[PDB]
Amino acid sequence: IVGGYTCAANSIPYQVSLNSGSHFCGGSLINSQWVVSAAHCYKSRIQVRLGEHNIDVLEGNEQFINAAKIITHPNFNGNTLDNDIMLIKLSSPATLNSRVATVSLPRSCAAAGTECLISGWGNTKSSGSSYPSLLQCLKAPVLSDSSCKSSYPGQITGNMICVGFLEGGKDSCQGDSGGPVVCNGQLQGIVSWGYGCAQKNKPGVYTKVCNYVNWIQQTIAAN
Ligand SMILES: [Ca+2]
Repeated sequence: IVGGYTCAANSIPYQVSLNSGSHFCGGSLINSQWVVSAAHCYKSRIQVRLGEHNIDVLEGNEQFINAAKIITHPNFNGNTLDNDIMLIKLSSPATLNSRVATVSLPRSCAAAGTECLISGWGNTKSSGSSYPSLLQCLKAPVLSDSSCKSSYPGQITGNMICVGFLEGGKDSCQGDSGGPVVCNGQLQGIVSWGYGCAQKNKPGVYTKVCNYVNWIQQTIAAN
């Protein structure tokens, strides 16, 4: 997260870190047994870390739970990043409390201008790279589909939304991938891609979660 601020500890209690030795992607806890992330974060083995603030230090509220199922959208395309969505089923249920809590799927797609909260442990620099120990947060608005397409001609499918700022300076970045865009208590976006990070007229591009809620319920029901 570039241009954000350090979240208060455990104030984003649905945020998870995906770890395969080290942190590599984010995700969001949507029920006690299932995490939503990005298919481009897929690995064949993943440990989900819940209840994290400092990902480098044990603080007493962490839950480390292995992914028993790692399910990507069958028509994910690694080049266009269309259908950039993944579901993880935990090998045991997360224990829910004030520091580890679920976020709701969206009831409807978010309107342009809706204020969201994006979070993660990704790169905090618009040029070069620095990775934080403490979870970062960024308030940012959904941008219109027309603005998104103007910023990324030929690259925006119906399964993608832009969120952030055309001016530059505030965006998600590598390492935030798979993490949450939450607006009015609903997971509307998954950190997916962008041109660089926090560059002028290159806002972040996010998986449009409202298009996938039926796929999510069918996948849960089959697993
Ligand atoms: Ca920790």
